[PDB]
Parts: sequence; structure tokens; C-alpha cells
Amino acid sequence: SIDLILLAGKLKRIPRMGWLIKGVPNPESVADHSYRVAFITLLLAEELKKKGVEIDVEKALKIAIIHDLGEAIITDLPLSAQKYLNKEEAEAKALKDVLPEYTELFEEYSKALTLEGQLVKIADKLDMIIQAYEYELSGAKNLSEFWNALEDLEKLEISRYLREIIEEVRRL
Amino acid sequence: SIDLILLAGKLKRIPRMGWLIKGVPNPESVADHSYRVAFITLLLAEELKKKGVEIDVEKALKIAIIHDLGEAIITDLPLSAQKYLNKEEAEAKALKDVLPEYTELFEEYSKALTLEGQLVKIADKLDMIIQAYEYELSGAKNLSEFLEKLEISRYLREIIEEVRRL
Amino acid sequence: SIDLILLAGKLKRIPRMGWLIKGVPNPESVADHSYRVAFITLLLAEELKKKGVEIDVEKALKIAIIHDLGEAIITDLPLSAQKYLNKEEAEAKALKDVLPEYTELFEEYSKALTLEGQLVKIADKLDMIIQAYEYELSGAKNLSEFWNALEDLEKLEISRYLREIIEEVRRL
Amino acid sequence: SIDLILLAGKLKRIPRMGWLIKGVPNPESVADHSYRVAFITLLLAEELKKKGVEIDVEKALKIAIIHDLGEAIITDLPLSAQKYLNKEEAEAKALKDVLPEYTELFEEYSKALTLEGQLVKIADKLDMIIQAYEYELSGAKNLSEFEISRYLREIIEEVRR
Amino acid sequence: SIDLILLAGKLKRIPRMGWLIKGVPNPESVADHSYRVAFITLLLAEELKKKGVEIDVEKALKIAIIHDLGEAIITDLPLSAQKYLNKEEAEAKALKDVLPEYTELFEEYSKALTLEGQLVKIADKLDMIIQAYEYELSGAKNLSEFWNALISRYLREIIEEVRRL
Amino acid sequence: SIDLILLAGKLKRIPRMGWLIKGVPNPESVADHSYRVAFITLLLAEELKKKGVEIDVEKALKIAIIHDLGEAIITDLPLSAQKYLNKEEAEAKALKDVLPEYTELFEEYSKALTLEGQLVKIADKLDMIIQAYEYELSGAKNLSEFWNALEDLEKLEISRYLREIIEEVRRL
Ligand code: NI
Ligand code: NI
Ligand code: NI
Ligand code: NI
Ligand code: NI
Ligand code: NI
Repeated sequence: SIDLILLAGKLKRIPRMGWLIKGVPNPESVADHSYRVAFITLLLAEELKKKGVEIDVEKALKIAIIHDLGEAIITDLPLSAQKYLNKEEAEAKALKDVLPEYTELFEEYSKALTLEGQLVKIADKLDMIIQAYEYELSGAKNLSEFWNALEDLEKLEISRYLREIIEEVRRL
Repeated sequence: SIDLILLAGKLKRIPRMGWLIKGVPNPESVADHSYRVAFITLLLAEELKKKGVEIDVEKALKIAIIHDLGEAIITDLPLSAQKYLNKEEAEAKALKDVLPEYTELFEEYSKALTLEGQLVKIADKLDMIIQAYEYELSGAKNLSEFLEKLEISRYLREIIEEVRRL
Repeated sequence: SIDLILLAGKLKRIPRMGWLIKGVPNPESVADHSYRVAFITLLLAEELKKKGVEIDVEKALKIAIIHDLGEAIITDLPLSAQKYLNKEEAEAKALKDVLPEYTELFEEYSKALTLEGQLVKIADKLDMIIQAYEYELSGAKNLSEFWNALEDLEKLEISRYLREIIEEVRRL
Repeated sequence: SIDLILLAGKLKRIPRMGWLIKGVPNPESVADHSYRVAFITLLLAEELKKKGVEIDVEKALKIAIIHDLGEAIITDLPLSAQKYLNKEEAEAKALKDVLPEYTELFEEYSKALTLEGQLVKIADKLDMIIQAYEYELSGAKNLSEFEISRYLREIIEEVRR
Repeated sequence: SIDLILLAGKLKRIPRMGWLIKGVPNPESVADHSYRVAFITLLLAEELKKKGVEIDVEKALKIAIIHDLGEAIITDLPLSAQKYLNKEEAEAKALKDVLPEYTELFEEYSKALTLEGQLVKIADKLDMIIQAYEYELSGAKNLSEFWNALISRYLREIIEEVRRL
Repeated sequence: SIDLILLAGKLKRIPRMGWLIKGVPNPESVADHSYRVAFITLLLAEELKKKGVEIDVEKALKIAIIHDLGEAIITDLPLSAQKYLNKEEAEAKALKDVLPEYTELFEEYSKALTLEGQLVKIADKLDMIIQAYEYELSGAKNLSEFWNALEDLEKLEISRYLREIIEEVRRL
């Protein structure tokens, strides 16, 4: 379907709103972010294989590609907005309406039960933390709280097989 | 309060999402929009005065200033998102938290029963309609989707005609 | 008239030039600026009603909305240019030519002859000083001179009633 | 490695130069582009599957992720530049130096040597064609110039329409 | 002086205001504009020289380089602003205070006192006309008035090529 | 020829890639850069005349104007790309094909052996280093390497006549 392709194209324009609201001047798009979540997911999957941890790599990659696709309809609701609206719920509804196909993949990510869902959750957070560091390098002085995501990572069981990359990142 | 001023400053950075998702390259901010909504309200309140219609202009200007201030917290949710989320309810909740003193003014705007509430509603739509035509002059070919249902439009036929004649 | 509305739309596009020349990447428009001047005017008006000071709020909001509308013709000439050009008088004359009712209001702001005019002058400078702080948070190191406006706030009769918000903003 | 992740981040900032040179004012980044190639690759692989065509979906998705990663080092060289400079050859070397393990995947893509490589080449072209249509909707008037296809006749004609 | 180079760097940021007000989304800077005015001045000067005209190429190039430099202080005054403010006068005063050594060259430009001064004026207009055509290719529909701008007996090949756009 | 002029117009839009890849948010164009290189060349030529060093100013300004014009075709290849591609060779070829009459001028620039070639090489590096300082003022923390080009100037004989400006630049 061309409509689905045009729908994913909205992620090239929809900004990542956390950065924007902080006054980061040319904030990345949701497509920008999702691209690197996929790349990170690929790298972390290979690291998990090295450690003998069984990962369905194909599944993890699909989840990374689709995980923020609901934002093509909902937009990237910032934390401030999430006090008053249920972001994942509206994303899930909108995903169900255009790609029911991938409804179970979003739930995996969203519920973060499966190793594959947790991995993408970790890739998601790593993209964001690393991106905060890069925006500080270009001048942002107000992104310290985007590092509170590391404490969240350790919450996930799979994080115990990724202590070396989590440390590489701490070392920023 | 500097914090409230900072809050209002977020409107300088929050984009108007309709234009952005359509592909308008440097879409206006919510402050840009709210500015001209206040200007249009002032202008139309004077044309109403001439026609012998009574308008509390102070109230109408206050309403225009605050009408999208909730979007500093909520952002400017596009129509696509409004299928899944209640825009106006979320803005009302947010405003009640930070600016409870402007809770009634936002309710006037949303209900659009008073002349002042309806005026700002009309001003809101005119800014958008006129902005679509302006972005079309600079290349947008996909804004065709961007008033008579409001009682007050009968006092404002001339400006509505001028807009339509664009 | 739709021409006046089109004229006001120009403030959405016209940059605030002092930021731009300093290297602030995506500086606010004159409309962004005037929007928050109106907001600040409304806050301070209410603050002055508390203190029992009589302000015509309608008039003060009108002045805030129109105070930079002549820049739609003149543009926002920076300090450097104001050494060679009479900006306030060029604006008054431009405004006279498009809406003579708006010339009187501009003059209240410009010459600070009324309490309402003074209030907008202060709101105008508070927007700017706070905006410099915000642009500092996102990387700007060369904006210290935009705090020199704080001293100018004290020159007006109205500032005797705003010794608080002044201190709030000095603290920054 | 954080270096690789930093390297891939450069794609969020490196512009798709074809559009930029045509005068498109806020051109997509290489990441933006690669995101939608990955999405299109997925969608099309599932259409191939519906038809009973064998395809390693995992491999195709990996290739889509990495297929423009060399551009994080080389940048996205426009056509005008490719008359003087060998873009694929430069991207292949750059990639080898950072991700030697994906050298053969890149080769499958760049020389369209497998069904998976072909699929990503197709998704890659479809993103650019559809993006040119999108930039025409927002104002561009100068974008007209912008085997496994036997299984993809439906989507190819949806695009033509 | 580093202050002079910082002064010239302001032109990389100061936008060409006519396009901006028209709604052209990422308008060229004054430096972008001056760069191509200098390039066109070089082309035009070499065309005159080949056709047998006595032309000081070095001078015309210096003039092209400095001709909008007063806009580092004054900014790029649009037509609307010029009904109320004297632009060239303001530019001349500002140049006088920072680059007094280029006052006489700016005068050649501003008053078209020399052939080299005139040539830069011609390059200046050509840049603008051709840039309107470029911004129309990318979507602008409201730039017709910027084609109104269209020795020239030695420049008829180029002026006809521009007309043909 | 309108084609030549359209070609030079490409420099208005082509970014200086070094900045962009660093995260500088609205980086200068090649034309922005090339403008100030021409400016600095003029300025330095005049400083050299005061020190008794004759320069062919006409030639030096032509060189400054054409020196990055091949980037209209090739783009501004960053250092990362230069490890795999011959930038200078590809620009010379592109120039030869469009402006064969300025081939020797771009040779002088690229070799930087003649007085005029050295002069424009100095101006080019000075524009870059000073631009790096300007971008740091607006928030970049990751541009220190660009100052290493100061070291490359001493290797050009003519810089012994330009010690006062080179010291001002170091003083930033
Ligand atoms: Ni995400
Ligand atoms: Ni509104
Ligand atoms: Ni103001
Ligand atoms: Ni590609
Ligand atoms: Ni000029
Ligand atoms: Ni250069």
C-alpha cells in the first residue's frame, strides 16, 4: 500500500518533541530516532548472540521498525503531555486501526515481556541518552534528566547481558 | 512569575502540526498563530462595535491570548491524533493546573456561546484559513482542507467575503 | 480588512534580529515575541490590580498587540542599525499610514507617557531578558548585554509597583 | 560499541543531497530515508511471503539498516558528483573499516546479487520516487527526473497512479 | 583586524529580507548573495574585456565584495522599509565608520559613478532576477515583481538568456 | 551563460559539511564561506601592501571566488570522506569541464606555491578558524580540532608578513 508508505513518511517530518521543548534548535525526527533504534537493536542482538543469549533477531528488527509508527498519527507526545493523556494506549489504538498486522509486535515492545521487546526498549532508551549527550556537545545545557533513563534500563532483565555497552555510555 | 512566562515561551517553539505533517517547511509556531488570532480578534471586535454589537473587548483579547496556552503542555495535536485523544479536555486539565485563574475564559472559548467565545473561535479559524492561502503562495499544493455554523458570522459577512475572494 | 491581517502575518516570518546576528540558530519571530509581551502584560496588569493600581487592561493589551506591528513594514532593526536610523519614528509613521488608531497606541508604548504604555515597555523588556536566558540554556554564550535592559526597567513610574518581578528576574 | 552508534547518528544530520541541490528547503536526512527503506523492505518482504517467494526477511532488514551507513563517512554524494567519484566503491571501503562483518550484505545490495539485495534496491528507489512526489506536493517543480519486480506489480502500479 | 572579519561574518547570518517576507522558507543570506554578485561581476567583466572594452577587473571585484557590507550593521532593508528610511545613506554612514577606505568604492556602486560601479549594479540585479527564478522552481508563486529589474549593448547575449528564463 | 550562474547558485545551498556533521544546527553554505574568504583575501592583500609585499590582487580575488566552485558539483567533502576519495582531484576535473579558463587559477590555489595561491589558502583557513570560534560562541563544544589549521599557516612563507592577524586569531 502506498498509503502505509506515505504514513511512515510522516515520521520524517514529525519531530522528537522532548528536544524541541528544551530549545534544541533542529531536533531529530521520529524517523531519525527509529532508524538508530533499529541499528542499535541490530548491534545489541549480535552482542547477545556472542554471550549465548537466544534472540529472535528478525523479530527484534521488526519491532524496532514499528515501535514508534503510531506516532505518525498521535505525534511524539512529550512527558508534559503524558500527565494528561495515555500515549501508548492511543498509539496502540492507532496502530490497530492501520497495521493490525503488527499489533502483537507493539504489545511485546509495550509490555516488554519477551527478550525481543525488552531489547528494543533498551535500544530506544540508549538512542535517547546518547542523543542527549550529542545535543550537549552542540550546546544544550538543559538535558541532564534524559540520563535518568539509565536507572530504567537496569530495571529490565536483559540489561544484565549488556553491562559493557551500558558502561561505555555511562563513561559519557 | 518567571515560570509562567517560561511556560508561555514554549509556545514560541511548539509547531503548528497540521502544516508540519503536510510538509510546509518552516511551519509557524503556536505563538505566531496565537499572536495573529489576538490581532484578528481586536480587529473584528472593532468591526462588531461599528455594527452596534456589544463586545467585552478586554475579555475577548484575554481569551485569544490564553486559548491555546494549554498546548504549551499538551502540544498542538493534529486532527489525526484527535481521533484517539481529547484535545480540548487535556488542554482544560493542564490549564486548570498551571493557570486556574484562566479556567473560565477557556470554557467560554470551548463552549462558544458568548459573543466573545465565538469571536475568538472565528478569529482562530480565519488565521488558519488565511495562513493556508499564505503557505499556498509559497508552494503548498495540499492545503485545500484548511464559519456560518457560528451565529456571530452574520455580523462578519464582509471580512468572510474578503477571505473567500483570496 | 484582510490586508491588515496579511500585514500582521508578516510578523510570523520577520525574525527578531538581535538574536540572529548573535548566532542564535532559529531565533523567534517578531510575532512570537509580541505574543509573549501580551501574555506578560496580562500577568503584570493583574499584579498591579492586586496592589490597587488602576490600569486600563483593555488598552494595555491593545498596545502590546500593536506595539511592534510597524516592524511588519520597517522590520526589527537591531541596535547597530538604530545608531544610523530612527526606528521608533519610522515605525510611528508606518503605523500612521496603515491604521491611524494604532499610532496613538504605539506612542503610549514608545514614549511611555501612560501607565499602560509603561507596562508594555516593561513587558517588552522582560520578554527579551527572559528570552536571552532561554537562548543561554540552549547554548548561547554571547547574550550578556541583553540583561542591560534590567536597569532600564527602573526608570519608569510604574516600576515602583513591580519591585518583586524585577528581583525575580535579576536573580537570573 | 558507542563509536558505531555515534557513527550511525551522523545519518540523522547528513542530508539527502539530491533534494538539497534541487532547492528543497528542509531535505530529509539519510537516517529518515533509511528508516523508510527499512519499513518498505519489511512491507514488501511480507508481500513476497504471501506469494510463496522464498526470502530471508532477517537478512533483507539487516541490509536495509546498513545499506547507506557508509554515507556516515562518505556523505550522500549526489549524481553530479558521481560523474567524478566512485560512490559505491568509497562506501564499501568505509563500511569495511567499521563493519567488516556486513561487507557481503552491502555487496548483495550494491550489486543486486540476491533477492534480498534486490528487494532493498527496490525499497530504496520506491522511497526516493515517493519522496519526490511528496516534495512536489509541498512546492518542488523540478523533481521529474526522480527482476524481483515480477512479484511486485501491484505496488509498482499503485506508485505510477 | 579580526573585528572586520567578524563584521563580514554577520553577512553569513543576515537574511535577504525580500524573500523572507514573501514566504520563501530558507532564504539566502546577504553573503550568499554577495558571493554570486562577485562571481557574476567576474563573468561580466571578462565578457567586456573580450569585446574590447577598457575595464578595471580588480576594481569591479573589490566593489562587488564590499557593496553590501554596510548591511552587516544596517541589515537588508526591504522595499517596504525604504519608503520610510534612506537605505543607501545609512549604509554609507555605517561603512564610513568601520571601513572608511572603501567609501570611495561604495560611492562608485551607490551613485554608478564608474563603469565598474555600474557593472556591479548589473550583477546585483542579475543575481536577484535569477534567484527569483530559482525560488519559483522550488515553489514560490509570488515573486513576479523581482523580475521587474530586467553598456548592456556589450552584454546582450546574457541579458537575453535571462529574459528567456 | 546562465548555466555558470545557476552553478554558482548551488553554493548558496550546499552546506559546509564539517560543521553539519559536528551538530552545528544551521551551518554556513559554501557561498557564505567563499564570500568571507574573498573578503579576507582583500583585507590581507591590503595589510601585505602596507608591509611592502606586492600581490597581484586581481588574480588573488579571482582565485578566492573560484576556489570552492567545484564543490557546486562535488559537494564539500568532509575530512572523513577525504580518507577514501580525492577531493582536490575531483574538484579540478569538475572545474575543467565547466570553467576550463580558470583551471590554472584553481591549480594555484590547490598547490599554494605562488604568493597569490598562498594568500588565498591563508584566507580560507582563517575564515574556518574564525567561524569555529563564532560557532563556539553560539554553543558548540566539539570544534577544537579546527584550530589545528593555525599550524598549517606557518608552512606558507607569506604568513611571516601576517603575524599580527594570526596572533589576534590565536588570542580567541
Ligand atoms: Ni522510540
Ligand atoms: Ni488556535
Ligand atoms: Ni517588542
Ligand atoms: Ni538509500
Ligand atoms: Ni547586493
Ligand atoms: Ni574554501
